[PDB]
Amino acid sequence: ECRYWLGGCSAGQTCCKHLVCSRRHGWCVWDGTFS
Amino acid sequence: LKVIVGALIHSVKKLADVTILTIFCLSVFALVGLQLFKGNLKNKCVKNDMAVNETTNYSSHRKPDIYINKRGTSDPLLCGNGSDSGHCPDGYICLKTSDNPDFNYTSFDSFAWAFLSLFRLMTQDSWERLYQQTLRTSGKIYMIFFVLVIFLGSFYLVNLILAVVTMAYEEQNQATWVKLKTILFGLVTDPFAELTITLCIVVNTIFMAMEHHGMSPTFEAMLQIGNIVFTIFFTAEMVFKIIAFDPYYYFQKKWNIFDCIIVTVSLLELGVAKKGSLSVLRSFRLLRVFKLAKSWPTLNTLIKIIGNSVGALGNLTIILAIIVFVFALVGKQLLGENYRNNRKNISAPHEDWPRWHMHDFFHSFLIVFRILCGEWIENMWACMEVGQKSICLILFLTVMVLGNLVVLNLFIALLLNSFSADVGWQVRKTCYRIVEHSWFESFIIFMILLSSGSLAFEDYYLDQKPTVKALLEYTDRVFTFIFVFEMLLKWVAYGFKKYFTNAWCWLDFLIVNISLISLTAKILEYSEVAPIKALRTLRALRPLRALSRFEGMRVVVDALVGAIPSIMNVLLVCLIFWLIFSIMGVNLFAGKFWRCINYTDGEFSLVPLSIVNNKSDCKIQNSTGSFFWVNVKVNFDNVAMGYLALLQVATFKGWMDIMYAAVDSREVNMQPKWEDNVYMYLYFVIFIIFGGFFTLNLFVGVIIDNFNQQKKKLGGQDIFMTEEQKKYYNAMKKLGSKKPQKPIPRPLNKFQGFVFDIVTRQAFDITIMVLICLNMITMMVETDDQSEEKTKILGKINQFFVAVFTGECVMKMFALRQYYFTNGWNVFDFIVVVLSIASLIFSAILKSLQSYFSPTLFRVIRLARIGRILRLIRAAKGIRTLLFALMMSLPALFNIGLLLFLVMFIYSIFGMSSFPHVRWEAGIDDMFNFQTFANSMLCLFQITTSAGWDGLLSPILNTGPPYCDPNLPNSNGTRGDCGSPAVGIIFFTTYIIISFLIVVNMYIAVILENFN
Ligand SMILES: *[C@@H]1O[C@H](CO)[C@@H](O[C@@H]2O[C@H](CO)[C@@H](O[C@@H]3O[C@H](CO)[C@@H](O)[C@H](O)[C@@H]3O)[C@H](O)[C@H]2NC(C)=O)[C@H](O)[C@H]1NC(C)=O
Ligand SMILES: *[C@@H]1O[C@H](CO)[C@@H](O[C@@H]2O[C@H](CO)[C@@H](O[C@@H]3O[C@H](CO)[C@@H](O)[C@H](O)[C@@H]3O)[C@H](O)[C@H]2NC(C)=O)[C@H](O)[C@H]1NC(C)=O
Ligand SMILES: *[C@@H]1O[C@H](CO)[C@@H](O[C@@H]2O[C@H](CO)[C@@H](O[C@@H]3O[C@H](CO)[C@@H](O)[C@H](O)[C@@H]3O)[C@H](O)[C@H]2NC(C)=O)[C@H](O)[C@H]1NC(C)=O
Ligand SMILES: CCCCCCCCCCCCCCCCCCOC[C@@H](O)COP(=O)(O)OCC[N+](C)(C)C
Ligand SMILES: CC(C)CCC[C@@H](C)[C@H]1CC[C@H]2[C@@H]3CC=C4C[C@@H](O)CC[C@]4(C)[C@H]3CC[C@]12C
Ligand SMILES: CC(C)CCC[C@@H](C)[C@H]1CC[C@H]2[C@@H]3CC=C4C[C@@H](O)CC[C@]4(C)[C@H]3CC[C@]12C
Ligand SMILES: CC(C)CCC[C@@H](C)[C@H]1CC[C@H]2[C@@H]3CC=C4C[C@@H](O)CC[C@]4(C)[C@H]3CC[C@]12C
Ligand SMILES: CC(C)CCC[C@@H](C)[C@H]1CC[C@H]2[C@@H]3CC=C4C[C@@H](O)CC[C@]4(C)[C@H]3CC[C@]12C
Repeated sequence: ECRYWLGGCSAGQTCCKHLVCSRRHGWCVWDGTFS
Repeated sequence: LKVIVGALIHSVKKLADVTILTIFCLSVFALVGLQLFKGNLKNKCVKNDMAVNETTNYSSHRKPDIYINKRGTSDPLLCGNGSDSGHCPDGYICLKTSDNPDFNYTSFDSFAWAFLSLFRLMTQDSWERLYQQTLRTSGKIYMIFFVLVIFLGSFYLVNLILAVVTMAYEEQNQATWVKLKTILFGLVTDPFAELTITLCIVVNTIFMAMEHHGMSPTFEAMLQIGNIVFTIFFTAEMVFKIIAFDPYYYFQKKWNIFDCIIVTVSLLELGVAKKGSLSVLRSFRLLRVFKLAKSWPTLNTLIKIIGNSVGALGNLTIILAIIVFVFALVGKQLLGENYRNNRKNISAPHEDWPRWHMHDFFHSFLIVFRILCGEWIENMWACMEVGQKSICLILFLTVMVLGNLVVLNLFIALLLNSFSADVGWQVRKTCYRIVEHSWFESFIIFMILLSSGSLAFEDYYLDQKPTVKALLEYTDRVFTFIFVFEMLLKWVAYGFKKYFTNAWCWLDFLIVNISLISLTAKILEYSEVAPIKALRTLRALRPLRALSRFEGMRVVVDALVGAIPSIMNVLLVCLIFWLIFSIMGVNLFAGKFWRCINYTDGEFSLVPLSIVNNKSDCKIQNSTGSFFWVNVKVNFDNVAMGYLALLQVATFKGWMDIMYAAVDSREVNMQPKWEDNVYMYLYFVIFIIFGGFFTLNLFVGVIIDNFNQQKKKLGGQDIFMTEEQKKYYNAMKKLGSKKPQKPIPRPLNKFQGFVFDIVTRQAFDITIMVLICLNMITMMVETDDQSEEKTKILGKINQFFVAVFTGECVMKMFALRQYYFTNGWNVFDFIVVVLSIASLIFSAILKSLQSYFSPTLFRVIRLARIGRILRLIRAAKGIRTLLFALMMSLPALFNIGLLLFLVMFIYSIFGMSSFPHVRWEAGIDDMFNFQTFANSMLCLFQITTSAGWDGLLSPILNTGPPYCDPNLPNSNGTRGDCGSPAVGIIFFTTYIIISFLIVVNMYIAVILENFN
């Protein structure tokens, strides 16, 4: 939860700011803005 | 300041002669355009009250101008009364209005307007628009003016400017720890070591090339696991080479630090970034193609080209960028407020803003980039409409003049600092003598030239000409039979091996084969099947026999074939450098082009965002059966469609239509919004800089050095010239080398005594020159909306000048006794003073109303005063020398021009049959189509300069409604009026490339004939 530019996630939670989890492999990234 | 003054005078001096010639030829052709074309741009299809009215129907007449806009645009339809002009639709009449097209800026009605039109024709800036308007109004047969002013002036004068820049540079150059066991265990270097890495890069780039809009989720999963596997492979290779190599030695080298950056990006994006317009970082893996440069000398040459641009020649590539940015700053600060305030005047009917503005600093940079790319007239029209016209005029031309020269100057500098450093035997002999006779060569050439011309008549109207069909059908049958018998005669005479080891008799073996299978299929069954139709479409390449039977054609084709390996190498390196941008653009814009529109009257309206936002919105708002979810015809949806889009962006045709869809694209299945992704313009600016400048520089340099190698190997000028043509070239050189002249025996007798002296005077010749000057300005000040009082004065002054010229000619004939006829330029003066006399007399005779006297014939006859100003060539030594160089090149120019005309003819006969029933959409008009040979030649002459090929291909790209109509009642042939996508793509792409090649051939020929 809330892993900034680490490519973590892989769980049932999201990440806080400018961060959403991905499809296929489950990682949350800085999609909203620059990392 | 004397140093900079000297620098300026030298910089103008190198271009002084070429600039004077440019202004002189442009002024002369401006006069020609003014005289032949004037007011015909004011020819709108003004409607008449066709239905009768009980009371007067002209009660007000304040707003009776019921124009009819051209289908697919918001511009009135132009017309002309001539038989070869554009004709009004039923219920309308062609009338002289008071407004010229393009915001009343595009016209031939005055000297300044004609000069601007001819300058735009020189720069080729959307010249096909002035050309289509002029042939809509004046007539098709006026295409000859545009051919003259394109081949000359534009082509020749760009050759002269490019050669002047090249000569100036060349002049400038002439002036110039148990882990150590695991560490050595590495041994990365091995058989197939770096070649297992090269293969991995090749397979990975091939994977990336298989991404598209309509990909199955399984296909996308398979394409992502492959990328994951290759990221693992590259990370492995990196760490296994880190441990094997020393900690400093590995990172000491840039070719390993490049892979470091690539792999760290591949790690820091594939899991630390999403594809929210950030798929470009997913496309950073394509940059690994640089590894193949070691095994690829041309790829290494391109890399060195880019490096020299950023390295030693950075001094001139920093000048390019800084002048672009300064132009952007000044333009924004001067015109952004006007662009914002008056955007209503220059916007599309449904947009609050124009596509190309100077409001921001990004958009001003973008218009400067477009100017340097060579599109300034339209933006100048908009910029003159909104902002101050004088300020707008200064900026757009200054950026076009300074910006284009420095691009060419850096192009040339990069081109030298990166490239220059029994009874059977009796019958056999009988056939030998028959086929080697002098009446069997001229007969075969005549037959070939009558099989060529016979193809031009098989058009759409051939159905309307019934007897012509049978005539052509039996002139083709007999011609093919005679060609087959001539081939059999050659087979009997010579040997099969002698036949089969030639580079030309094979070409004609193939033409005979295709014609003979076509006729055999027609005689036999299956004549109506699609393969047989495909075989019969190939009859357009029959004119290739004239390529073999003419010595100049043979020479030019052999010269271009000598450079085939260089051409193929540059094609391969360009293709793959463009593959990177194809895949990058596909990842950026794959499937994001589609949109909803409203199809009302053949006019497509983009549904506004308030009512439609989605593919599903557009369908839930489909009350009227006129909402259409359609894709932009040139899209980044596949690798192939991506490359047709890259070619359009590089050729600068179809450029805006792609730049708009890409920028406005928001997401997939979601309606485009105005400038939602406004920074995809940066992407296009990077694929044009790189895949345009650098690949073109590489191609040029490679072709030049191949042709220079052949020239130095032969040590002879006959690269494109012939033997008899070389003798004629020697004759012309002798004419030029005629420096000494025999002084004329002065007439001792009183008659002619002082007359000869007063004629041969410097005062006399300067007086004649200045008189020619006033006369030039006199025909220069001639406007369309002129009083009859003004026309009478102009005619009176023309008569006076003709009388003075005739007096001078007779005075020279009298005082100088046949030595007047001795001199060639004196002969030219005599013929141009006997043509002026004849034109004046003919005008007077026709004015007496002997018969119908069309004003266009008066205009044509009045062109005979062109000699009175063409006589000024002598006054300018530089103009005389450049014209002499042109005349020198005319042998080779004629050879390559005849090759180009042959390719034009072949592609014309292709288009006449593959594309007669395609609907008039954007560049295809009732006039500029492929239904008759003259129209096909108009289109092909237009696209030989690659102008408007997007406009002529977009109707081909249509595959269904609302853009076209499968199952149209008439024109049932080509599936109604929808074009064949693949056939049109092949046609237009191959034609523009093949003629880009042949035009480069003419360019290098003229330049190398100017060097000598
Ligand atoms: C940009 O577009 C605007 C609006 O389309 C144009 O404004 C129009 O300007 C003309 C010429 O000045 C005005 O006509 C004149 O207006 C007044 C009476 O209103 C009077 O001087 C004259 O009798 C004449 O009719 C016109 O009214 C005006 N229209 C509007 C809606 O404001 C403007 O000229 C364009 N400007 C540029 C720089 O592109
Ligand atoms: C484009 O996207 C989707 C279809 O892909 C459209 O979804 C629709 O969105 C509207 C507006 O958000 C939803 O209306 C909703 O109604 C009630 C009361 O107003 C309330 O739940 C929400 O506040 C909202 O207004 C509508 O249900 C929804 N339709 C669906 C989910 O089937 C969307 O409108 C399209 N356009 C835009 C501009 O988003
Ligand atoms: C809104 O409704 C109209 C009216 O039905 C839809 O127009 C229809 O569009 C489809 C798909 O473009 C057309 O079908 C195709 O047409 C031709 C043969 O006519 C051929 O290319 C294909 O095999 C296919 O059948 C259909 O003809 C066309 N009908 C009319 C009357 O224009 C429109 O697509 C709807 N809009 C949206 C956004 O769904
Ligand atoms: C306008 C663009 C297209 C122009 C070309 C279109 C027509 C193609 C033919 C053009 C004629 C010139 C092409 C070749 C010129 C190079 C010179 C002639 O090429 C000779 C080749 O045909 C055979 O090559 P070799 O002699 O190495 O091998 C001989 C092997 N056998 C045959 C003895 C067994
Ligand atoms: C805005 C973003 C996308 C631009 C970032 C630059 C990316 C796209 C790439 C494009 C070409 C690349 C360059 C290609 C080659 C070299 C030479 C090498 O010796 C050092 C790295 C360097 C100089 C690279 C740096 C990164 C680079 C400039
Ligand atoms: C999708 C792409 C990148 C993968 C396939 C491209 C292949 C065919 C390309 C990539 C590099 C190219 C090679 C690079 C260098 C040379 C050296 C030259 O003297 C002969 C051709 C040859 C050997 C090229 C042949 C074609 C080639 C192997
Ligand atoms: C010898 C002098 C006059 C220079 C020669 C160039 C001449 C022909 C140029 C310079 C300026 C031009 C004029 C400038 C402005 C106009 C107003 C226009 O509505 C009618 C034409 C007219 C009158 C132009 C006609 C051609 C012109 C007079
Ligand atoms: C042997 C070397 C040093 C000679 C180099 C100087 C000459 C031959 C070079 C320098 C610039 C070159 C030109 C650069 C631009 C073009 C336009 C292009 O579309 C075709 C080639 C062409 C027409 C080149 C012809 C040859 C050229 C003029």
